Amino acid sequence: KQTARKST
Amino acid sequence: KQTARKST
Amino acid sequence: SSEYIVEKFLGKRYLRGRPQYLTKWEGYPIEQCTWEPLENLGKCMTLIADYEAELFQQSR
Amino acid sequence: SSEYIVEKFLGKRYLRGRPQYLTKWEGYPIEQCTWEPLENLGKCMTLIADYEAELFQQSRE
Repeated sequence: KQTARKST
Repeated sequence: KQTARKST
Repeated sequence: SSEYIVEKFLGKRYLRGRPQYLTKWEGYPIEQCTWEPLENLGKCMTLIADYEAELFQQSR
Repeated sequence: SSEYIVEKFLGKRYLRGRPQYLTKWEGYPIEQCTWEPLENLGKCMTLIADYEAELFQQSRE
């Protein structure tokens, strides 16, 4: 599972 | 610290 | 509180000199993709390296 | 194991179509640097991002 912070 | 596997 | 699962990358750019990737999130429509800084994609390195390998071929 | 501390990168290439970075290991001389595949550098992402930013501005200038 590859995750990352998401910009808003 | 920033580490990685080293190739030979 | 703002982490999601990456499915695919859909573009590359430099923003103020720094590499970013257009990030398609799993479970969200393509319309909701977002530009992300490379330094935040550490847990996505297989996806990144595969995408860079794809780009190198496509750019012959 | 075979895990060491990365100090800086010293080059970029494609080997069989895949990106690799010339890796200078902390505590080892420059003669000891090794070419490493990008997908093995996940813990080095700041260094890679900073290096890619370097390469962009050195290109443009």
